[PDB]
Amino acid sequence: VKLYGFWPSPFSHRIIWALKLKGVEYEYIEEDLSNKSESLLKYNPVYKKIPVLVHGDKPIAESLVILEYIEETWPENPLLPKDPYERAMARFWIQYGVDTVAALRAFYLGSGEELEKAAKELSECLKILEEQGLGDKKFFGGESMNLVDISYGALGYWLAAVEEAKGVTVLKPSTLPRLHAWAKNLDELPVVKENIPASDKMLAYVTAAM
Repeated sequence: VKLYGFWPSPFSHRIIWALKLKGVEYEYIEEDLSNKSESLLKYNPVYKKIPVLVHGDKPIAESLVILEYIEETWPENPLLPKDPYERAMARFWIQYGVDTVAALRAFYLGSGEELEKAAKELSECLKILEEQGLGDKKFFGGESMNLVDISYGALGYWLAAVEEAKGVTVLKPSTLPRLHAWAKNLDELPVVKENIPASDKMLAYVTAAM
């Protein structure tokens, strides 16, 4: 198993978390986004981007597709539930992750005017997720992490970096106590903590990219 990634992308970190939750050994390959390898390009010709998981020289691209492949190829320690309805709820909230990413980007690129508005719409996006998806559960997976937890993990370390850069906090305990407690707990889990960039280094990159 090989994984073509980029050190600060949460789309790469998702796969790292899932592989470590499965206990799968793999070779990591840092990609230079501006100077893409021939390998990556060969493997992901449609999109030409990371992450790409390569399993016996067969490539899987797109983070969400990779996670489902990992869950089916290594069913031990299931990261999706048993029940089709429950599996469908998991997939629904992962889908909803597409609206969250878009709300996250607006925030990320906002600056005055649009920023203030981007933050409020991110907050609204987040409150729906907290109140209808997470609910009172410890994790989206219930008592342990599932693929929805992996998909939204960026709401801890990565959004915190962006909030500090922006000088605006959206995910705050007072307006989103359940989701904030969830993101704080996840971010302290060793499988997450040992597999994200250092906060200082993460902030610096977000800054540059801004």
